[PDB]
Amino acid sequence: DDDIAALVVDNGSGMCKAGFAGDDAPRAVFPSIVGRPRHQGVMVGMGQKDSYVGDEAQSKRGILTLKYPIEHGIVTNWDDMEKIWHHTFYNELRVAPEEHPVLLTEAPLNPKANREKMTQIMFETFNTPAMYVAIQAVLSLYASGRTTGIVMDSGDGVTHTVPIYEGYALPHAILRLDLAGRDLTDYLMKILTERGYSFTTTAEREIVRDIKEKLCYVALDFEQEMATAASSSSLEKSYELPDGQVITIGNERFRCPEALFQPSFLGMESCGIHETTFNSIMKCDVDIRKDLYANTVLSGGTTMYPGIADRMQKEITALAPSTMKIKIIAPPERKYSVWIGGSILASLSTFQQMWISKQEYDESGPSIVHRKCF
Amino acid sequence: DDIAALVVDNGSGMCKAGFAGDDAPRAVFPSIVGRPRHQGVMVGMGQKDSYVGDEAQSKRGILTLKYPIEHGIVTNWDDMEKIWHHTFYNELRVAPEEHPVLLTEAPLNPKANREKMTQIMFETFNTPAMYVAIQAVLSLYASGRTTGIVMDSGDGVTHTVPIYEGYALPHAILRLDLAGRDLTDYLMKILTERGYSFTTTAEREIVRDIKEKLCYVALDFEQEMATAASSSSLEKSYELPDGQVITIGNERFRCPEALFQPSFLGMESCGIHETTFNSIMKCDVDIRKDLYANTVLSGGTTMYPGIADRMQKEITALAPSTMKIKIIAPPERKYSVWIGGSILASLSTFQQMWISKQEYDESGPSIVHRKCF
Amino acid sequence: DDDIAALVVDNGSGMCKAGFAGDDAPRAVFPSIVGRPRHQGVMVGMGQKDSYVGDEAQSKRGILTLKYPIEHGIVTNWDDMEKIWHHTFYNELRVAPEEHPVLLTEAPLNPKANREKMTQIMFETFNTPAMYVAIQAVLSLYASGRTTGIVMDSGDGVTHTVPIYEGYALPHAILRLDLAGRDLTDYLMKILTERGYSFTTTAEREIVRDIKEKLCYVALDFEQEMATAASSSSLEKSYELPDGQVITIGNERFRCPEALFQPSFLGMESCGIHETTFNSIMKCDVDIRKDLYANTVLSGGTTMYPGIADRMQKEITALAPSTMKIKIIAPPERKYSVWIGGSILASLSTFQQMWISKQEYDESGPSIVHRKCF
Amino acid sequence: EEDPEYLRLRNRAADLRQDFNLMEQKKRVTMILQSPSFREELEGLIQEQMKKGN
Amino acid sequence: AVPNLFVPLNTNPKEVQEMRNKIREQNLQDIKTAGPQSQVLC
Ligand SMILES: Nc1ncnc2c1ncn2[C@@H]1O[C@H](COP(=O)(O)OP(=O)(O)O)[C@@H](O)[C@H]1O
Ligand SMILES: Nc1ncnc2c1ncn2[C@@H]1O[C@H](COP(=O)(O)OP(=O)(O)O)[C@@H](O)[C@H]1O
Ligand SMILES: Nc1ncnc2c1ncn2[C@@H]1O[C@H](COP(=O)(O)OP(=O)(O)O)[C@@H](O)[C@H]1O
Repeated sequence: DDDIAALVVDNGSGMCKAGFAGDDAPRAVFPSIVGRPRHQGVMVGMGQKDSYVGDEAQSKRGILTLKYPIEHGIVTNWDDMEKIWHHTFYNELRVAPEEHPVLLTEAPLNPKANREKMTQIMFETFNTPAMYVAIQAVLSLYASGRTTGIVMDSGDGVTHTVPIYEGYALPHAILRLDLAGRDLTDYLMKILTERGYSFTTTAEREIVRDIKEKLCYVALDFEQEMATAASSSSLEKSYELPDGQVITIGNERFRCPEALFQPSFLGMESCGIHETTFNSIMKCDVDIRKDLYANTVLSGGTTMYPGIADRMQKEITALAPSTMKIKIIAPPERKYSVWIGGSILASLSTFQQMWISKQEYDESGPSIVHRKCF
Repeated sequence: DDIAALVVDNGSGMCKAGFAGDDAPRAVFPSIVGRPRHQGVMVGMGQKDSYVGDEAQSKRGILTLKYPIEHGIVTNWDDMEKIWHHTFYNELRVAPEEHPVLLTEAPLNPKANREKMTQIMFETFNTPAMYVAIQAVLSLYASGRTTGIVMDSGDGVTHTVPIYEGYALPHAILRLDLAGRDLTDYLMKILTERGYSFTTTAEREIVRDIKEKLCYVALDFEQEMATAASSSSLEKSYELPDGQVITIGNERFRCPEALFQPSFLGMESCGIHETTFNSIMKCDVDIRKDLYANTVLSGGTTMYPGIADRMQKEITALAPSTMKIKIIAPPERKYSVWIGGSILASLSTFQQMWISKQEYDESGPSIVHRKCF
Repeated sequence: DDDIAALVVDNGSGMCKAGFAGDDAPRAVFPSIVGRPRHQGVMVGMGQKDSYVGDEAQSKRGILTLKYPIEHGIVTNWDDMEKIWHHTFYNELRVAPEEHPVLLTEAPLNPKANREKMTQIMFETFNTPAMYVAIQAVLSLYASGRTTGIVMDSGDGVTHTVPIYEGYALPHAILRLDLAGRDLTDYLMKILTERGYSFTTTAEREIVRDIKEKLCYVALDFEQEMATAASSSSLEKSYELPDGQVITIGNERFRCPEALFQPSFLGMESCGIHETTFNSIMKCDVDIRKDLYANTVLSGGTTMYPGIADRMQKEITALAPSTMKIKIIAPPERKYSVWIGGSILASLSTFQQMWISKQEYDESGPSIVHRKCF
Repeated sequence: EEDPEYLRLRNRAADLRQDFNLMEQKKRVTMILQSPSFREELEGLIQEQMKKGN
Repeated sequence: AVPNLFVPLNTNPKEVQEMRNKIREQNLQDIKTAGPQSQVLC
């Protein structure tokens, strides 16, 4: 408070998290949604607004069309993005952006112009003194405590695995897959139609996402678990809807996350995450693979399915040579780990040299971010 | 501040009127028009072509009572003009040019009704501003909550509408043509079984008084049939205007039961409890548990003793068992709409929403669909 | 000892069609309604009919409460549906059910209990020798005679779009919409309310459906058509009730089917049928899209309004890139097209090995329908 | 109550509180920061990205 | 424009809540009041 502390903002497709530099915990975590009313409103003299933003939007789900501003990790509606950032700065943190620097995170492989846009609407409108952009998955490795290893980050919008050697990333070995939690929610909604239950609107998609977060797990063996569900009815759970109805999902608990390992269910050509990180390792040099097998770190919201670590280790050990040792690293707070890495990066004294000055931006236009940020 | 507005509720049965910002209406009187039918022989008593409102009720022996509003629709506009003139000049004693007026009407009505109402209130009475509102929204104002499903039953029509957080879902509005006049006609039909015959329009008011005084909603229908068949403890005695004494007995809880089973009248439609449940299920998933906890009863027809317990039990039976059902019936639910009107009429932010006289002049009577609701 | 031609039985919601295999047109077409009396029978010596089934039930509409056994393509009353099937087999076609194979149709995304119950009640009660269940849209594209195209079937009950390229159907590109003729009939009742006419009973709902069939059209330009209807009274038509009363529709002629393209009138937030077709096309692979833009096929009774083809072609051209040609194929007899395709699929000599046999049913149970047919 | 702290406790769900407590107990940022060797090793590493970028 | 055509936006609900209580105060206190008297009468 005596000195200006930077703002660490982690912004993915699913939720937005914001906090102060050097803090243990982010101050605000809220879904990245902008809702607009659809029904006729006749109640004059009481509270109506033309648009709802943040957790207030998810509170009044029954009278809105929920609309995600970030699609597959790419910003597609910039006005809603500015509204999200305004609600982040003023409603939640309640600090003006002009006093403090801000730090943003972004996907590894992306359209170029997005970064330019993230520059232009951050200096021109919010009048920040300085900012910086960092790759999301590097911060997971920084927060885990390791300078060398391969990290998979599978958020709600995009999945990507990057190998980092001696704290300094390799661009040619970066693998990006467009398969994340939202596609899993859509697949779960599609396969829940076969039992009779129907979910079609946006609030129903939020309810289905809640069902997925509550009752899903990854089977160690798909065939054995499927035969087990074919034998008895011990794999049945009952979830109570906000209407008051009770549904019994049963067999679908381990079929929804299995699309992560077998993307042929969705019809996509690309194969599962385990062989994806195997190919990412194989694209690197032979000498560094020994450190890469022993330092595999999982991160992101989708990687919080129960039993994901054992299945991942078994598959990647089946793919790996027999003489090599496999170690998976699953932090218990992996869902926030990227933000934690940001808090590490905003506290280093050398990082004061990294900041893009406002004068430098005014001199060089919005293209300063490619040469300044790596 | 300046001049206060007028609040007028025109239901199908009775008309209510008062000043905005007041607790209760000043003038409450039945909406009837009577004309004489016999010969007049006494020379010099003076002539009177029509009897309007309460004056027609006292001299109803020598008149043919006629209702201008039928099923929530104004059929005879001349009698409506007579009723409005009587309300403005004889009941409230105010010049209509100084005051704005706020009117009430049903959810689903023909367009020509609203257009003709706007044309009448601008062209003849020369009011400076006017507005039309739905009655059940005003009931939700009277209750004082932002969220709930409200069911209003008058003398002309019954309607249910759900509102969530100030937004009203238009596709979930349900209208049912089962009201107090149909129950009065059914009581006239079932009173024949004991030997009492009422035919002319004068005796319809006697039957209505009988219904208002000695009718109640049974909690369990078949058990009450068994009880009334076993004993004579359910009989009550009423005195006619001419001095004869009638005794109803079994028919006390069979007339208001017909709301819950419309097959007694020959109607194919469902009961009021099933109508409310269906209107709830027409909404979205997330607002249903809020609508279960804020059901509001409105209108005079819901003033039978024991209506709340029967409604709560029926909706509890139909709904899933994991949630709680509470029915909020204020004791003064007869005038709730009018009270809501007052709360709407003198809000500070409502003053920009009156239909101006200049706007009507430059737009025709079609301006009421663009504004209002 | 020639093999006897099979029976083709098309069952959407609201109409049942049936005929012999190898014939051009079905023998029997009748509404799928069942009515029961509600009033007291006082004349002794009358016939004792508990239930009026089918077209006969539409003769005496005044004394019955009509009900539909299918709701949104799902059979909600099986014992009632058995009456329609028995009346079809014994009274219209008057054929022995044990002597011919039976071919049936259903919607794409249905609960598995529907298919299993259909197979069980066809083998166990009517004692058929063989049966098969086929998806309707594939049959319609058989009737069109092209081996590659996207077909949008809109019937009373359901609307669904499937694409087919070179005899292969993509399962993930199938889209299903619960916006159909019955919802349009209800909306027509709601908008006819404000003119001054009130219809409440189901017998009056049939009259409203007849008014919709006789006097409706789809406008190319909605705002211009509304302005024309407001300016002049030329767009007015008259209808006579069974009571005998001239009613005049006027504005509501082109507003009832316009809800197909703008489902926000009903309160549903789903996209229109044009955007549904476009989204189904864009979900497919790139190299087939051009062919799918050139072979759009319409089917079903709901697509029988005048001016649907021109409006849909204009809207898809407004959505598609300008360099491609959009052609809308609408046969004049398209309402029966699904059934026609079934007859062709019942007449191929190649198909005859793929009937679900009774013998294999005896050991596989009613679950053989998922293994055998699509 | 009208206090924003009371509404802050009123609004947020149980799992957010669970995560906040879980990653407040371990204090990962403090463990990375006040430990000298790792902290000043990243100090140096960021020094060579400055050297190496331009 | 179509969702909230009929009402103005950004209005506090506390105003309506205050006015309902103000009207209920007269019922509790049993106030004598007369209607507004006309200017032409004056
Ligand atoms: N405990 C959990 N179990 C299963 N899935 C989860 C869990 N928590 C989050 N998810 C999934 O992960 C998504 C959130 O991912 P997140 O890491 O917040 O994305 P980002 O932070 O990149 O925006 C949610 O949409 C949800 O589907
Ligand atoms: N105390 C009462 N008990 C039972 N029924 C009543 C009572 N008062 C009125 N009613 C019924 O309600 C009708 C009047 O309802 P009202 O509120 O005047 O309707 P509206 O104002 O909409 O015309 C009467 O016809 C009568 O049938
Ligand atoms: N000539 C027509 N013009 C306009 N609409 C029609 C016509 N014929 C039928 N319809 C509508 O189509 C529906 C019948 O659909 P149909 O094709 O019979 O469904 P299915 O065959 O799947 O049962 C009816 O509800 C009616 O509203």
